[PDB]
This record gives sequence, C-alpha cells and structure tokens, in this order.
Amino acid sequence: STLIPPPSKKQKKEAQLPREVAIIPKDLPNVSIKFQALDTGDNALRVPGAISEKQLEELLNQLNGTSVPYTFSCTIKASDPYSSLIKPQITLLYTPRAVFKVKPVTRSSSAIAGHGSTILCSAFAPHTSSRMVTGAGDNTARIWDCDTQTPMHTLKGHYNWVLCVSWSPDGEVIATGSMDNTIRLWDPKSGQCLGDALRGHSKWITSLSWEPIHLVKPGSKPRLASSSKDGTIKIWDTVSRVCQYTMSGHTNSVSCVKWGGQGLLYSGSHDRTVRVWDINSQGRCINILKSHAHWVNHLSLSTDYALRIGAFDHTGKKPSTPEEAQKKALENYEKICKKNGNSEEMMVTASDDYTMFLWNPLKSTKPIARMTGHQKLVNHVAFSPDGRYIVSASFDNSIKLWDGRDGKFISTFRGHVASVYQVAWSSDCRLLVSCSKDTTLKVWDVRTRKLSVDLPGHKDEVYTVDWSVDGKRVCSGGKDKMVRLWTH
Amino acid sequence: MQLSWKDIPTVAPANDLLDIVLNRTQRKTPTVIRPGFKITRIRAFYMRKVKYTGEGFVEKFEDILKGFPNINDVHPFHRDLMDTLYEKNHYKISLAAISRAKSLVEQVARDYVRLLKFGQSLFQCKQLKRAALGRMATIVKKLRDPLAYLEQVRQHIGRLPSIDPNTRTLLICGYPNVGKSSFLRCITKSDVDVQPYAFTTKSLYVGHFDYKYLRFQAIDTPGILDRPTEEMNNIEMQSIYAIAHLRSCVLYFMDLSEQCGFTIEAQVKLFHSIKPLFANKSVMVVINKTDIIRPEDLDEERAQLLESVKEVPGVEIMTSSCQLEENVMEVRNKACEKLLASRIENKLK
Amino acid sequence: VQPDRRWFGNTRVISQDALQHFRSALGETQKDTYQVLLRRNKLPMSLLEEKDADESPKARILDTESYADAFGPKAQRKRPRLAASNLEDLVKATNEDITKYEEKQVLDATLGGNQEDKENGWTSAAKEAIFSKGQSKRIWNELYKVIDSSDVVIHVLDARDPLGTRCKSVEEYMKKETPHKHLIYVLNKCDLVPTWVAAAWVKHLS
Amino acid sequence: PQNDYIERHIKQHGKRLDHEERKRKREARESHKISERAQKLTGWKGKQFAKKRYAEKVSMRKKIKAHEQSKVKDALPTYLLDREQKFSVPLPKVRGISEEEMFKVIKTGKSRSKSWKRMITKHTFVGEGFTRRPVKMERIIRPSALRQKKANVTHPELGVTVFLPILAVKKNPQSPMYTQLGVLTKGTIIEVNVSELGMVTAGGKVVWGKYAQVTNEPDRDGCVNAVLLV
RNA sequence: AGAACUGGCGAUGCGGGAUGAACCGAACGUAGAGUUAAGGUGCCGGAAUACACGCUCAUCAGACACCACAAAAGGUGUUAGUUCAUCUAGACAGCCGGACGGUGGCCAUGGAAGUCGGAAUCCGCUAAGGAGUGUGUAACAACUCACCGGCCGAAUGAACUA
RNA sequence: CUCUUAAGGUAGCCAAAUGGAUUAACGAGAUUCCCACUGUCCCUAUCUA
RNA sequence: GCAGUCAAGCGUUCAUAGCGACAUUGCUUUUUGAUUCUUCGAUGUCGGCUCUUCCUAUCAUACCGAAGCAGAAUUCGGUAAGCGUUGGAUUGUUCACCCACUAAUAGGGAGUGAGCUGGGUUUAGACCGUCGUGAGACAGGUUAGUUUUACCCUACUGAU
Ligand SMILES: Nc1nc2c(ncn2[C@@H]2O[C@H](COP(=O)(O)OP(=O)(O)OP(=O)(O)O)[C@@H](O)[C@H]2O)c(=O)[nH]1
Ligand SMILES: [Mg+2]
Repeated sequence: STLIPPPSKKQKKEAQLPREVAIIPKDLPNVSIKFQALDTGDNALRVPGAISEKQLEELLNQLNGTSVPYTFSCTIKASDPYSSLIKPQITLLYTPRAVFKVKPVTRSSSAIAGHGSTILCSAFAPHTSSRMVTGAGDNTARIWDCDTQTPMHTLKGHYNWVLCVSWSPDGEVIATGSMDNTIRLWDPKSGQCLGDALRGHSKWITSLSWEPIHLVKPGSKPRLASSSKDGTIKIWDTVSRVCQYTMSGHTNSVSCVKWGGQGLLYSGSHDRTVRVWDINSQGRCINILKSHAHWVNHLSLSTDYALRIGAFDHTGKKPSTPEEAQKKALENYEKICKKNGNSEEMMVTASDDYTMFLWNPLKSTKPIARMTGHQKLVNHVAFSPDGRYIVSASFDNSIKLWDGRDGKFISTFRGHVASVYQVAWSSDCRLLVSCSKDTTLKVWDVRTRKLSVDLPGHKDEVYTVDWSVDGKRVCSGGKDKMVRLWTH
Repeated sequence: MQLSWKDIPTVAPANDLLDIVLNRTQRKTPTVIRPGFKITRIRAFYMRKVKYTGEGFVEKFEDILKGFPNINDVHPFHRDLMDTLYEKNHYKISLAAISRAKSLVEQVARDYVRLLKFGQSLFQCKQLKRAALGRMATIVKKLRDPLAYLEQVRQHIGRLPSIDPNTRTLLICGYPNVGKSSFLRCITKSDVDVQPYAFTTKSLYVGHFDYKYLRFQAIDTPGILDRPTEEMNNIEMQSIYAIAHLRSCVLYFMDLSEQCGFTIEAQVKLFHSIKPLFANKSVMVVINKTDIIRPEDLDEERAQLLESVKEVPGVEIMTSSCQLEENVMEVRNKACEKLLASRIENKLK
Repeated sequence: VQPDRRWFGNTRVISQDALQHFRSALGETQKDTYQVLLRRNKLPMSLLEEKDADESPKARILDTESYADAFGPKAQRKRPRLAASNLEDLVKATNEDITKYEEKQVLDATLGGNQEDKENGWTSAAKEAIFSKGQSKRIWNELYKVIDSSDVVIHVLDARDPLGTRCKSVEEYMKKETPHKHLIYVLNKCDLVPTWVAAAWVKHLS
Repeated sequence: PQNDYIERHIKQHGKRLDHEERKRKREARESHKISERAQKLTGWKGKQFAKKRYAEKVSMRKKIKAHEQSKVKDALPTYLLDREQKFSVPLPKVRGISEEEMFKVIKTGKSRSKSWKRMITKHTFVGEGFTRRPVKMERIIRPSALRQKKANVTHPELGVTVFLPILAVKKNPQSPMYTQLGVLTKGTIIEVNVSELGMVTAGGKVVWGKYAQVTNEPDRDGCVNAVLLV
C-alpha cells in the first residue's frame, strides 16, 4: 500500500495553533442581489442583509407566489454556489430540484447464485423495487425477488442466449431478446409462455424498446419495437402476436432502437446513420442523419427515463384506471418536457470516432454540438432524468459529464482503471453508478463532481447495472455468475 | 513534380519485397565465417549483414515516399482528382504506414548493431543477427495491405493525362449520349470511343489543337445527371471538379432530339442547377445533332425553354453537327475567341 | 526456483483515496528553480496522468473500408464520403484554395535561386567536412559518458551570445531520462560584454 | 497514354493472331516445367522452390476440404459481440551459468597488465536512479546498451501481452550476486508495473506490483520477455 | 558433465582398411612345407572380365565413414507392394448432343441478366443440368465445366508404403 | 525558530598610467594554414662518373 | 523470441496420455509521408603502396523471360566470370562518410609481418591527470626514440 505521505515538522505546528471558527461576523452589509432562471427569464433587484440559503427560498416563494423549493448558484469564470461572499454584485442563479433524496448506495447484500453462466442484461421493474429480471448466457432468464434476495419463477423457453431484456412501462409484460431469432413475451406473476414465440427477425436481437403510455389509447396495451442484426426493425403487437410493418432502411446491423416522444422511432445503426422514423406513415423514413466516421453504438433521448417508467413515479402508487394512467404518464412526461413551454426532445449518439453529436431532429437535420473529448470509443450514453446533464461511458476508463442543453463540457470522472461498459442515474439527478471491466462498480456525486463511494464485490467482469426507480436498490450482473444487489 | 507522374519505381507485394531484400544480402555480402576466427571478425561479419539488410529496406521505401506525388501541395484540381479516384485518406494513410515502417527498421538496425558489439561467441552473434532480420521481416509482413493498394494506384496514376490548369482549355459537358465525345474526336487528334450508350467515357480525356498559332486543350468529360446533388458518383464528380477548378471556356452540349433516353426539360434543369459553377468561366451552349430534327422545327412552349437558358448573363446558343464538319470548325473559333478576350483582359490588368 | 505462496500474491498496491490525493497534486505543483530533485517516490504514473485534452484522435477508416474496397478491381466505393453540401459551397470552397495556392508560389519564390541554378544547369558546391566538427560518434560517445558519470552536470555558456551557444536536446534528454541529475548554467566570458548585460542574462536565465 | 489505352487497343485492333495457341500451350508445358525445375535448380533455388510447392499443395488441400465441409449442410452482451480480442513457477530449474562466462575481463594499462575490472555481458536492470561511479573506484561494469528498462510481459489467462516497465529484480537463480547486480538472464523473477492491465484486489485497492518470471534468454535476442505469476 | 565396472594403448612387431595411437585379424627364437584369418579376385596387384536372381542413367551417379547431418519435404524419374473405389445395367480417354423452365431471384446502381459486390442459396420438370466452375460483353450474347447421353469396347482411377 | 532573482543600452562605476598569464624576445622544441617554387605526382624518358 | 490459436500427422495399436509441419493472432510507443536533431562503454588488431591470380554469391557490357513493358527510361528474374570496376576531400580518429566523373564505380579468397613503410608491439628521457604514507602503477592524456640477406638449393625471367 503506497501511502499519502506524512505531515512535516512545520505542518504539525501549523495544526497545533487554534484557528478560524465559522463565526459569521454578524453579518449585515447591504449587497444587491439579482435573480435569474437557467431556462430563460431574469426576475429584478433587491438589497437585503446576509442570510442563510434556506431563507432565500422563503424570499422567492412569496414573490413568485408558489406555496416549490429551489437550488442556488452564483458567479457565472468560477461557477460555484455568506458562503459565496467569503470567496471575495451577486447574480443569483435559481433552478428547481424535484424535491428528494436518493441515498448513497454503500453495502452489498450477499451474492445471489443461480444460472451457471455470465449475466448479459438486468432490468428492474418500474412499479416496484422487489421485481427485477435478468437475461443470462444460460438460455434461462430469471426474475428475482429482491426484498428476500431469492428467485421468483426460474424462467425457460429459449434455445440460445438472451442478450437484452425489458419491462413494459405499464408493468404487465416482460420482453426477452435472444441470440437465436426470437422474442418471448412473459407475465411476471405466472411466468408462462404467452402463446407461441414472436418470430420474424433472421439474425439476433440487439435491443427492445416499448411504445410509451401517453401515445397509446386508454384501455389498449403498449406495442413493442425490436431491432436486429440483419438490420430491419419490426413493431410487435402483444395481443395478436404479429408484426404490422417491417422497416428496412438501414443496410448494416442496428445497434439500438428507441421509441420517442411524438410518435417517432430512432434507430442507431452500423451504417454510420441515424434514421428518424414516423409511426403514422405505416413504416416510412422521414429524416436521415449523417455525421459519424465509424458505426453508431447506442442512442439516448432526453425523455428516456420518463418513457421507461411510464406513469409510475417513485412511490409506485398505482393508477386506478387507464384514463388516470394516461394523465399520470402525461404529467411525468410534462414535468421534464415543457422546459421553455415547448416539447424540445434532445437526442444524442455514441460512436467509435471518439465523439458524440447532439441532435434535435424535429427542428433541424443538422447537429447542434460536437462533444469531442475521449481517446478510445464511447459505448453507453445517458441523459440525466431531468434532461439537464448528459454523461457517456468510454473505453479509456473515464466518464465525461456534458451539459445537456448546449452539449458543453463540464467535467470528467476519474477512478476506473479498466474499460467502462455502461452507466445509470439516480432519479433525483445527483448520484450516478458505473460498471467496469475490472471488479468494481463506483458511484459518482454529480454535484461536487467526485467519487462518492467505491464498492468491490464481484470476482470477474461486470457487464450490466441498473438503479431502482425509488432508489433503495441497485442491481449488477457479469461474468462470475452471481447477481449482487446493492443498497444503503 | 507537376503534370503527370509516370516515373514511380514500381513496388512489390510484401512476400516478394521481403524475398528481394533478404536475398540481396545473402548474395552481396560475404556468406562464410568459421567459429575459430577472432571475435572481432565474427562481430564485423554479422554487424555488416544487419546494417546492409536495414539499408536494403530504407532504400526501397524511400523511393516510394520520394516518388509518390504528395497529394496536398500539388494544385487544388489534382489534389481533388486523386481523392475522387484513389481516396485521399487511404492514400495518405498507406504512405504514412510506409513512412513509419521506414523508421522502425532503422531503429531495429541501430539497436541490434549496438547489442552485437558485445556478442561473445559465434552462436550469440548468429542469434542476434537472426533476431534482427526476423523483426524487419515482421514489420514488412505487417505491410501487406498498403503495398497492394499503392501498386494499383501507381499503375493508374501513370496513365492519367497531363492537363495544365494555367493554359487556355475548354471543357465539353452535358448529359450522357449527347455527342460530346464525337466533337472531341473531330476537333482534334484523340482516340476516345463513340459508342451509343451512357457512360462510355469514365475519366477525363484530353486533346490539343492549334488555333491562331496557339496550343489549346479540349477536355472531354464523362457526363452529369441532375440528381439531389449531395450524392453523385466518383465518375460524375470528376466533371464537376473539372468545371469548378479549371479556368477557360466551357461548351455545354444539348441534344435537342427524341434520341437519348433523356428528357429535354431535364437538360435545362441540369443547366440551372450547375449555373453557380460558371460564374468565373465564360460559357457557350451547343445544340448537337441538328441534321435530323432542327432547332427551328420545335413546339413553342418547348422552344421557350431555350429562351430560359438565354437569360443567364453571358452565353450563346450554337447549332452544330458531326455530319458536316465546316459547322463544327466554327464552334471552336467562337469558343477560342471568347476565351482570348478574357485572357487579354486579364493580362492587361 | 523454490515454490512459494509469495509470488502470485500482489506486491505493491495503492489506495483509491491516495490516487485522488495524487491526481490533485499535478494541478498544484508548482516547480521552483532554486529547488532540485533528489528522489522521486515510486508511483504508478499511467493512472495519475492522462489529463483533459479537448479535441480527440481521428477516426479509424481502415476498419470500415479496407483498401481492396477503397480502390482496385474489387472496389466497392461508388460515391465519396463526406462529400460537399451544395454547388454554391463547392465553388466557394474552390476559389480560396486556388488563391491559397497562388500565394505559396509567390512566397516560395521569395524564399528562393534553387530552381534557377538547375535551369542555368549548375549545382552548388560541397559542404566542407570541418563544419561538421563536432558532432561525430567518438565525441558524442564521450559526452553520454560524463552525463552518466556526473551527479551534477553543469553547462557553460558564452556570455557574448548564450542563446546561440546553449543547445536544447541534452536538456530535453536529461529531464526525460535522468531527473536526479541536477543541471545548472554558467555564463562565462563576462569580461567580454558590459556589466549590465551579464547582470541581465543571469536574470533572464535564472 | 491517358486512361486504359492497351485495353482500348485490344478492344479495337486485337491481341495477336497466334496468342491463344501460344498461351494454351504454355499451360500444357507448365506441368512439365514444374517437374523439370524440381529435378534441376541446385542449391537454395531448389530449397525455396520446394518450400513454395509445399504451400501450394497445403492451400489446395484446404480449398478442397472447405468445399467438402460446405457441401454437407462463451456468451457476451450486445455491445461486446460484433468484436474481437501448488505454487510452481512455470520455469523451475533453468540451466546453470558459470561465473567465468557472463563476467568478461577488462585489462587496463599501457602494458595491458592489470585485469581486475569485470564486465557483465548478460542483460541488466539497473535502477531508476543510477549514475556510474568513478572509473578508478569502479570494477563491475554494467554497460549502457545492456540496460533494459521495460519488459514484455504476458498473461496465461486472457491471451494479451503488454510492454510493461520493470520495477525491481527480486529473485535470481544461480546465486544472490546476480540479483544484487540485477542480471536478467532466463528464470529471473522481477517486479512489474501492471497498471495498463488494470488488476483489482478484492478489497477494492487496484494493483501495480506483480512478480513475473522471464521466459527467454535476452542475451540471444534483445527483448526481455516474461510471464506474470498470476 | 561428474561418478562405477570391463576392454584397448603406454613397454608391442606382423596381415588388411590407398595412407593413419586407439578400426577389422593376430600366442614375434632361425628356416622349410602345407592350410587359413580379416580383406580381397578389370588393370595397377597375388586371386573368376565366375555363375544366379532382381534394381539403377545421375549436364561432373555410386562404390562410405550407418543403424546420423544437411532430413522434412520437393519430381508428369523408374520398379514392386498395401487399402479403398468404378466397370458389358459399357468404366477410363476422346470427339458429337443436351446443360432447360419460376427469372433479367432479392436488395444494391450510371450499368451487373449464373460470373465488380453483400445477404439468402429454394421450388419445379428431369436422363441431367450449381439462384452457377472459368474465359468473355458498358450491359446482354456466344463458348466453357459439373452433370447427364450416343458413338467406341475391357480394364481404369485415387490415396498411401518401400 | 525564522531566510537568499535588485545592476538595463554597444562599453560601467572605479583603485594605488594600467585592469594584465590572450606575457615581448629567443628555439635543430610540438602543430595548422597561405604565397613562391618545384619530377612529389599525372608519367615517365634521357645523360655522366 | 516469448505466450497462444487452427490441425496434415507422430505417439508399438490410438482422435481428445504428451508432442505437432504449413498457415496465424498478440506489443517493441501517435494510421494523414510530421520529423525521429538518440551517435549511450567493439579491451582487440589493421591500413596502403606495388604486383599476380582465383571464386561468383553479376555492379556494367552480351542474349533471353515476366510485369499497365505505348514509346523513352526503369524494376524483378534466367544463362553468363569473356571483359571492365576510377578520380579526390576528411584523423578535435575514417570499423566510416560525403561530390565528381563514369557504361559501371559489385562482393569475396589466397595474400603481399623480411619488397617498403604509417599506427601499434616497445625498454632506457620528460611532463600533466587519477591512485598510493611511499617506493611506485594506472581510467588517462602528450612528446622523443639504431636491426642492417642471397654470394647457397629451388622457383621465376632471359642466355649458352
Ligand atoms: N445523327 C447524328 N448523330 C450523332 C451526331 N453526333 C453524334 N452522334 C451520335 O452520338 C452517339 C455517340 O455519342 P458520343 O458522340 O459518344 O457522345 P457521348 O456519349 O455524350 O460522349 P462520351 O460519353 O464522352 O463518349 C452515336 O451513336 C452518334 O450517332 C450527329 O451530328 N448526327
Ligand atoms: Mg457515348
């Protein structure tokens, strides 16, 4: 163990003196304050004496006439939130929280054995943190009861590996993509084969994205969308079990697919091309985005966290009817969506040209900004839930934080030794988990831009992670077979 | 150097290039030593083989790097054209690989020779020698894909025509199947094929002629389609960059006929899309294949669409053929006399 | 070699806090020319370095298109990448690249002679071997000896023209290879310039 | 000249009247001319020819095999597929080296008549921090061409080598002298800086000191290879 | 390489191995006769240009150090074997005839019709005919083979060992 | 226990004319160059004892 | 070279006790001809005038073969040793380099330690450095310094 080297003979006598105290002298100088939103509006001049940052909420809330608490910043050189005034008039930058605290995930629960192979994917349920599905390189998927740390229906069906899995946002159906040619829809409770398996794609399945709730009619089930290595995409209906329209624009394999906000599929593909795809035209392309010098791995949206959960907020308290579920799905969307009172969904891509381009496909088929930084290839990209920071995982052992609105560089997370495969957020938009080619997963404090806590556990490579929506629990999976669950 | 690059050595694939350079050392250097020579003699023997085999490669590559035309800092016409044929990134990489592989061979030579001066017997020295030449062979075996690429660009780039950008020229442009090769055949001496289908010519052909005791040069150029214009082919793009970069006149060629599987509105739509190429240029339009069908015979609403082409600031619309060759001789005279006024007006500045 | 539980085991190891401590100190430190380095501390440096560039390397075209497909008889490459936007932008993107060429000929005229001697049909003379001296392997061998032998190299400088009489090269070598060797200038021939000038040079080199 | 001239010439004027009859016969004779070349071509030209003919057989086996194979008819994530790449030490008991080899004698004087200096001819890791000592006080000379800093380590797992810097020499067979001079040899066990591999102990600390055993004799070619003791 | 034993030489001539410390034979007084050892018998050179069965042609064979080295293999050089196949329901080699229909299969594209390419590689009618082995056209065309068939008539092919 | 970067414009203040060993002269002492001159050489030939 | 990977085969018989050809993947430092000014301890003598001959592993001349070989020039290969292969600068050293002519300035062997020399054998003189209490010796460095045949036999060249 190489050490942090010791304090010198003078540096002891520095410490042995009494010093400082917090004090706050009184403090009442009349320094002028401006108020500004990070969205757009400036709101004009007060001039009080100095006060604690809890009180400057209560000054704002009566002025705007809300009771919404607010986070504060100042000096934008610097960028850093009396606590300001010790560093030396103040332009105060206010911004809404969504009020919360998800905790730092520290302890493991002990390692859950099961299927005897590497674990390829691992998705939580949206509505509750007890339910969590895993797809292995053994032909079984498995659903875990996570409160009791034990298997809830060991699940069989396929005759090759299961590469990706996804839970439907309404929370009725699980879908399982395969190394053979097939998709199998499952019920959580029974764990039984809903008809025959969905067969249509000729090569293996790359990712599965659900049709989100606020589009779908109240009292109809959400349709699946499935991309595959042959390069087509099919749109599966769950009841009839048959595809409506194959879509075959891409020449090479499709690396991932996402179903967007406004009836619009996005498909990140190996022909260096990102295809914006309208549903109403019945299988038809509208816009074709070209930047990249290499193929495109992964495609993140600003809404994707809201679209994944679909109506079920952090409590998980259920919708009483589909007409309620419509409104709850619309309201969680319209928390993030109306930023300036306009539905501006941001799209972002990763590719092996060491670069992420930032896109707004409805407004312009040009790109906005070119996030360029990494040495080796970026692999995963993620927006934060509130659409405010972007962060991307890379093969040069380092995770780079980029501002979401203008694609501007913020900082880098350093700590990981070997290559980083994927990341995920805490719902409150503070903590940020990441998984590596080495053993360890780490969790990253986004506000101070720092390592909160390292957690070792596994014996080998770790491919998959996910954070539970409530934010008690974090899953993991990889090459040593054992599913570890992590908590406070 | 400028204007066509015929003299570049020739350049073997890595199997053969290794077979040359290794065997040249065996032949040219002395091949006998005996173990009970003095250690100085044994060390000298092996030092000389590592050195000589080194400079066998560092010769052979240096002729490639010196030979090949240096794609940026040529002249923007050529700089482009070699992109549109050979791909400029693959070109620049493939040579830069050879530039790197030059340096590693020197390094391997200089490092082993410095070991080989401490070699204490015949066996140690002999092993150090084989250890040097194996590394060189490994470096060159890792050069199989570039050398195969370069060998084929060498063969092609020799066979390009020299054109001066700076001389008086004239481009000869339009759709496929119009006539504009059989103009070039009859105006000058040149062997270009005259065959009734679309893309017979696939590169820029050239021919020269003297009018007013002065060398011109015609350029026949494969042909353009209208398109969405972001994507056109490497065959089509040659012509666009020829019209863009080069100075000179340009003869547009229309076939006003039912011949060509190509509607005559779309010829005008080509002209108006291509228009911003011509701003520097001076232009003429030529209606080829008169003799069957005529410009005078035509429908009125059709014949308006020539008078749309008239509206562009500086043009004229000549009749022509290739059945009577007095008329084709008038076209070059108008083409040249419009040029020389622009050259003299450029000169007298 | 006697079998042992020692080996296979991990010898050295580092704390994840201590990386976070040492990564900051690259930002802090600060050199001081009156200070000088005796020992270094054994540290895993590749972890501590990699600082933030803002540019990235170029993309790897060889993976996407080989060579055989890029040009040949095999040759699967009908259209260019990325290619131009529009024929206004193309003709804009020619005319500056013409005049940028036409500049460099008028520049490299005034840089020059070299071609006009070849047109006149004569060559420049042989460079004399004395202007080498020295240079030479026999003396540069003698140099890299005394650097390797010495524990403080000092480096004497002609106080007429010390910038010309410096040499880089060795100092760039010394920092890379042998940081424990200390290094120090001596201006001398301080007779042969005026008194303010020597006082200046020590200021500009200190 | 200009473009595909010979191709255009062949397309018009046409080859040569007895071209077909020439080429067809050359292929008929080639059977005989292989079997002549094999039974002539002395002395290296004969060796190369046979070495080639073996390959040109061994290919034609694999084509005919692959035709016969084609006539009849681990698991990773999405982002990792569509890609590619006791306590016994692995060399116990290496050959013993005499002290008279390795140590070449260096004689000093006008009359070369004093001996006493010794030069280590085998390869050496020296330190981080070295400096030579005065020429009168020196004796055991380790010269600078034989001073390796970085070794070429490989892993039994994984199947990837890396070029890693040496940190120490800990155990040297054939005496505790050659450890202390730092003589690399075959068999020697050396501290390697491992940080490019990215090993992490359970405990979560991350590792940059692994012992590795050298696998070759770096006298006989300049590279120091080694295998990690894992 | 260091240990253990037994031979040979050193003090030892003689026969043979063209010549020779250690290889094959061999009990040294002086002579005569006979018979042999190892080795030999075209001539040098004493003794069969004996007899018998096979194998070998080397544009610098071999006559041997042998129970090795260059050595493992390259050859349309020759002979003898071994194990599978094919065959008067006509093999092997030749010519002659067929080699077709869904179809110019899908994307790809300036043009690709079996043959610049990428994914599949199926059904039908068959005596047999690949979504095609190659040459060839800007594309088609035409020729070719792989596979059937007629003519001819009895043995032939492949892979190994010596 | 605490601590060391000021000298500024083509020659400066200064100290008992000079700031010096970058020492004149001398040398069968060691070494480099230039002029003159030449059979040293290209390339050797001839003559006398 | 080390560590593997495929597998025509060996292993008395033999798939999966161990070996294992031909292929083949790993880095020894950046994919855009940027520089890359890296010169990093030969503890042993060779180097050159004169003159001859030999090898071929051919640099040039002769005749062939193959290449996008149109000419022109060149590269790669075959037979080939008949016949050629130079002039100078540089010792703060030259195990090399450069520039100039040239059809071309190929590589070697026997060299020419009694034909003649220059460095080094190499002793006595002297100085400077390092080491030694010193006599002295050496990590060095610098300067000064006598070996002089044929008339014998053979060979070679001419002569009776
Ligand atoms: N009737 C007639 N036909 C003409 C005339 N000039 C050319 N053609 C026809 O043009 C056909 C060939 O076109 P080309 O002359 O090669 O023109 P092009 O194809 O546009 O030129 P390239 O593409 O460069 O070869 C021939 O079939 C000719 O009959 C003419 O004056 N009269
Ligand atoms: Mg044509």
